[PDB]
Amino acid sequence: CASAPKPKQPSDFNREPVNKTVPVEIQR
Amino acid sequence: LDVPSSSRYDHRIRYVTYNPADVVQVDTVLGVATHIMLEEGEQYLTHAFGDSEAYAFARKGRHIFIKPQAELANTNLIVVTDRRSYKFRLQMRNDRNGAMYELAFRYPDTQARQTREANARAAVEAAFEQRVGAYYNLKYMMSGDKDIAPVNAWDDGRFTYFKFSANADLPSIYFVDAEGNESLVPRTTVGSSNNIIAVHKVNPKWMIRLGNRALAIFNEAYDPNGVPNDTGTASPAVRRVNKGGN
Amino acid sequence: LDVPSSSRYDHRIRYVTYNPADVVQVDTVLGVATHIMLEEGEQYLTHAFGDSEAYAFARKGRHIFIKPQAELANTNLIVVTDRRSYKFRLQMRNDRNGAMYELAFRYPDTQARQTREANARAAVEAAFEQRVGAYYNLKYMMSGDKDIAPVNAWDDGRFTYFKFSANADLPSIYFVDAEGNESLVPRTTVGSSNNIIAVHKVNPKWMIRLGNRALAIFNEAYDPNGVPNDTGTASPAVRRVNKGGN
Amino acid sequence: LDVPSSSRYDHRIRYVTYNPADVVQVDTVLGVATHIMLEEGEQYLTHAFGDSEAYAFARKGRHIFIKPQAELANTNLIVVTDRRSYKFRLQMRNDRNGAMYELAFRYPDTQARQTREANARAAVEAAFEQRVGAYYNLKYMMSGDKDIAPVNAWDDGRFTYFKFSANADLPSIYFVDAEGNESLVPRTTVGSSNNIIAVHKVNPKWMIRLGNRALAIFNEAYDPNGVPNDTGTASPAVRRVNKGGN
Amino acid sequence: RLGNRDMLITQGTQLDCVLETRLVTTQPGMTTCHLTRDVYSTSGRVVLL
Amino acid sequence: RLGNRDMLITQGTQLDCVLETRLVTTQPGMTTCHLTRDVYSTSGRVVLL
Repeated sequence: CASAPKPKQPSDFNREPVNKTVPVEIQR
Repeated sequence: LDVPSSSRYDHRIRYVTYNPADVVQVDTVLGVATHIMLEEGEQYLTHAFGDSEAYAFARKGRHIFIKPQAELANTNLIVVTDRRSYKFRLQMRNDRNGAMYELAFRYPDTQARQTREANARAAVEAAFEQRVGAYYNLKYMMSGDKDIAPVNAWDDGRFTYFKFSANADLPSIYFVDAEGNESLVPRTTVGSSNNIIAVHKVNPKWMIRLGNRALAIFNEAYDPNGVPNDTGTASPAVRRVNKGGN
Repeated sequence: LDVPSSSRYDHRIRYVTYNPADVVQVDTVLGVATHIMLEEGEQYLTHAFGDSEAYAFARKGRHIFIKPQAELANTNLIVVTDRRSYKFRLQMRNDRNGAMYELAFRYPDTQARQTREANARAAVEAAFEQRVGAYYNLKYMMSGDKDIAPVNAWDDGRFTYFKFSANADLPSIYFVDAEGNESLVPRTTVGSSNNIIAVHKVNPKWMIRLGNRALAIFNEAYDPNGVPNDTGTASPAVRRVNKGGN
Repeated sequence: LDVPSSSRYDHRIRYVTYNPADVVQVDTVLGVATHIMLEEGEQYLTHAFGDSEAYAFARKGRHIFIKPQAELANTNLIVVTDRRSYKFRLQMRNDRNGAMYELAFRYPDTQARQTREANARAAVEAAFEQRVGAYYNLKYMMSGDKDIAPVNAWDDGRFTYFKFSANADLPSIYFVDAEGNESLVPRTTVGSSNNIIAVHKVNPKWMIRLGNRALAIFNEAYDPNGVPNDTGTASPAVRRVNKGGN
Repeated sequence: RLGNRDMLITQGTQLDCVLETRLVTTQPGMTTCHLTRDVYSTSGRVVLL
Repeated sequence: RLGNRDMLITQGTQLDCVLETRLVTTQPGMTTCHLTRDVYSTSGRVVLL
């Protein structure tokens, strides 16, 4: 009558590119 | 027959250049203690005299003490250790002059070995850091609890790097399958200030969790092809050879 | 041969500086015990005489006593320790004058190292104190029970500080997550009167408790970026290096 | 009689090549101890003098120490070891000139046998890798969860291979019967980069499984005849012989 | 008195780490977590962990 | 301090392998799995297994 609760599932609406800027460790 | 080179302060202390193909001459005067210093880490096996009663022998570890105790002592010593075997040609000095108090060995063989292998790590480290001929892909989406977002994410075709601001709490990463099942992935931490976490896989999905907060990462250009790890090292420049033999 | 330099108080009391490549001229007269101090904390391994029956040798840790006990004693003495190897030229003085009551070694290397380490320590202390390269943020408001409110609060982008007056009990400090669940962060007390509580994070919110009274703190210039810790210390003026090596 | 030739630096250190068909000449003078070095890892059994009293023999490991104690020391040394036996002609020299401080052997037998074994192993490996007279089948087919499918599959007539993209996980491969049951099959991973998995049966049907996802591999040209494996190994150009006899 | 307050973590210094592995208590096994934040010394000047 | 972080694996390095032998727990038996992902050393530079 009960199961292990699943961990929070993230929503999939607010989609953004992760890299706003080129990362400096790319030597860029 | 190398005669050891006199120390500039006093000739009674002499340095000599070691050689496995030459025997060093030892000048001993009546009633002085001859000091032999072995290089660090020599495991002493045994020695041999030309006359066990001619010279007095005392040893503990890498220190050898020689002293003539019988008149007219013209013999030789063969001392053997795990690495090498030192050879000496003892002449008893008849005038109690030109005494030599201590002998020290210079080992060009050990210098040559260690300098070579020092250059070995030099080349290894240079090849590791140089990382030229590698491409970077940056197309990554994101969704979920934005507060724990990584400031940047990218992949090199072998790994995937996530970075966080200096005030950002380092989260956990879980590798996501096609069906939505989470599973572990080994993470290594690199970077100047431990702000780079690198996961050891490239996957068209990733998920980041901390507390009761979550976040998903999409690889918009997951390349299943990749580059084969032709050398078993993170670089394409470090060959990996089988030492153990057998 | 290093002839020791006599003290200005008496010529029987003399000093000599160590040198790896030279011996020491020891002119003992009969009926006197020659006093030696080795340097602090050095461990004896072995010694060696030319005529063990010429002199008498007493060792108590770093103490050495030698005296001639046989007429016409002209030999050499070598006492070896972990850090170095010592050299002496034992020569008995026939007129029973100008004896060497004691010898004291001066070491360039260890004295310098002790001086160098104190130099580095002082530099580190001054670098920590000067506290240059600091940016301070003050946009902090509070809400709740004013009884245990700090009289001042700010952060430097690496640590968050709080100040309480001398008449208030120091309350606890709690890091509040995004959701609203408290948790622990380390706190270090600093300040002239131990009236400064400094916590090791920068957070938009903070919680303050004592008894059944509670208080909130809000950061309005919470900079997610912060400053990277390229050095691994509290300040950008102190490097932290791996002395373990190995 | 073999007489050793001295080293260029010292006439006392002489190098000589071992031979079982002749006996080493050793020219010993009075007052020297000769150092003899056996081959590394050689196991000494026993020895023999003409006069056990004439020379002293102290031995530890692979090192042999000799010195004459009586005049006219003219006898033989026959020391036996597991791999061979060494033979010497100890001849006393009355002029006490031209010493023999040591003697080191340059073995032709051990390296000569090693080169042959390395040559045989090289021929064996060349026979395996050359892999000629091989026909290839490529008509392979799939259906199912394509996401973990191999990039390529083929059979040589004996073994079935699957190559996977270097970014993909290595899946588990199972055997499929004509009925629909599943059976474990032995797999060996070959290739430069461990991206080629080899199973040891040519079969009409295959199932590949991972996690909750499955893929069935279909052979469209299963040839029941195959090629007989009459040489007892994967190669057609290598046999397997029963060396144990009996 | 403590020896070197700049290289020491004393008893009662709470570390905050994130639990990497899901924990089920039916069978005895081991777990793994990663520190989320640097931890300083008691004197609070050096990052040790 | 670990000796050579380029050639070593420590506690907690979670491996991952696909299970081959369908497990049934009535009688004690044995199990077999094949590693799927190349595992790197702690330095993250060399493929060990």
